[PDB]
Amino acid sequence: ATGDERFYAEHLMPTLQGLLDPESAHRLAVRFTSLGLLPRARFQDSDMLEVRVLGHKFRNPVGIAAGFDKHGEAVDGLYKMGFGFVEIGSVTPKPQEGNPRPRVFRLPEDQAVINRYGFNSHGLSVVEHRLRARQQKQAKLTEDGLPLGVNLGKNKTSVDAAEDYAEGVRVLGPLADYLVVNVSSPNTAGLRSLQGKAELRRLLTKVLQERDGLRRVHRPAVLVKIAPDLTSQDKEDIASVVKELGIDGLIVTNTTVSRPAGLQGALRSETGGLSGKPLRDLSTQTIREMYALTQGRVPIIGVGGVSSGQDALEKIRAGASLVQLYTALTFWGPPVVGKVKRELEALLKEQGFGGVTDAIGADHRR
Ligand SMILES: CC(F)(F)COc1cccc(-c2c(F)c(F)c(NC(=O)c3c(O)nn4ccccc34)c(F)c2F)c1
Ligand SMILES: Cc1cc2nc3c(=O)[nH]c(=O)nc-3n(C[C@H](O)[C@H](O)[C@H](O)COP(=O)(O)O)c2cc1C
Ligand SMILES: O=C(O)c1cc(=O)[nH]c(=O)[nH]1
Repeated sequence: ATGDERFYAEHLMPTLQGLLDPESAHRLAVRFTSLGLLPRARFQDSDMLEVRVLGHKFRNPVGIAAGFDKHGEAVDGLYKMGFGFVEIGSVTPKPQEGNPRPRVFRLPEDQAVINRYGFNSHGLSVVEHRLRARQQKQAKLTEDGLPLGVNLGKNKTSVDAAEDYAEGVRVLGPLADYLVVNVSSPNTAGLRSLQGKAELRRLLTKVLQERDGLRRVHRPAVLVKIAPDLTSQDKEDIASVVKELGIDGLIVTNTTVSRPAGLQGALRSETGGLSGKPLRDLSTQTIREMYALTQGRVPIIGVGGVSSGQDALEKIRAGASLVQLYTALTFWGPPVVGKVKRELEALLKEQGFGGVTDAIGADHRR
């Protein structure tokens, strides 16, 4: 536990949260990061943390989830933070404003956040030109094991969900190492209910067909991102379509519209998606079903309440080849990346794993 770690957690972070509403704090976090105002990442990634999945090297499995850098403004500062991969978005075809403020709320007693941004996005065009300005720098980064994922969404007013997702595949597909069809946002009318078996099958057919129309070196992988609120019927059906259509992987899982017993924050009854520790195990259990339903054959990026190596390692052993975090960064600050990696590596060694790859799905073999 470094000096940066304890300093950012016990002093810097609680002071910023004391002066700043969460949306303001988010906006500043992005600026600082875009400018590279960040502490030294004194963790040097080891060979044990290397993962080869989705036709790519990841030099560590700890990524920043979608929603932090919605518009592509701080990608390089996030690699410098120490993440092994970066996912930007959600991006919607047309620019849109999102929900009226206030739309973000802290539950500090729960290590939790509730948000209803409602897909505030600069739009495909602005993000496309943003990413084009660094497209070749990113080609090198990918080669070095730091890939880039782009998360796609649809417009509030949009009439045909699949045409929104196809536009995104066409415009930002050539710039991404993987694309994410986000059919799980709680904050858009109709979006989570983008799994009507044959509905989801039709949407994902048009996405994969669009993706295959791109030139070989600009063909990303395509993932689906699902909610932790799914019935057992829904998960069985998602598993079925994913294997039928050859979907390249699953991101598990977006925030929850549930409110687990025991939440203590005053703001717990705010409308929106809950993230952080109340999501952790509900997240880990969805990795676990999805892995089993797909016979461990569909890569999974696990996400939900990860703030430590134990949290990351439980998700990997439950099926994840990669993990993401977001909420933990808003309490710990940048040092949380090095902290999770350092702890992940130590646990891998004590539990007898040769590396991350040996531990993927390990719980399903005990
Ligand atoms: C030189 C230096 F010392 F300044 C280096 O400091 C840094 C460097 C880099 C980043 C940060 C930084 C920060 F300033 C923050 F305000 C936040 N807070 C939030 O993002 C936040 C929150 O609070 N609620 N919330 C709810 C929803 C979404 C986001 C958030 C943060 F996550 C940060 F990572 C600080
Ligand atoms: C403020 C905020 C904004 C988010 N925006 C998006 C988004 O645009 N697209 C998406 O797929 N997930 C979004 N998420 C969900 C996260 O990507 C993630 O799935 C879940 O919050 C992360 O688990 P964790 O925050 O507990 O680490 C957002 C989450 C928060 C807290
Ligand atoms: O933009 C949002 O409000 C949003 C999107 C999403 O996928 N998840 C979330 O928690 N919020």
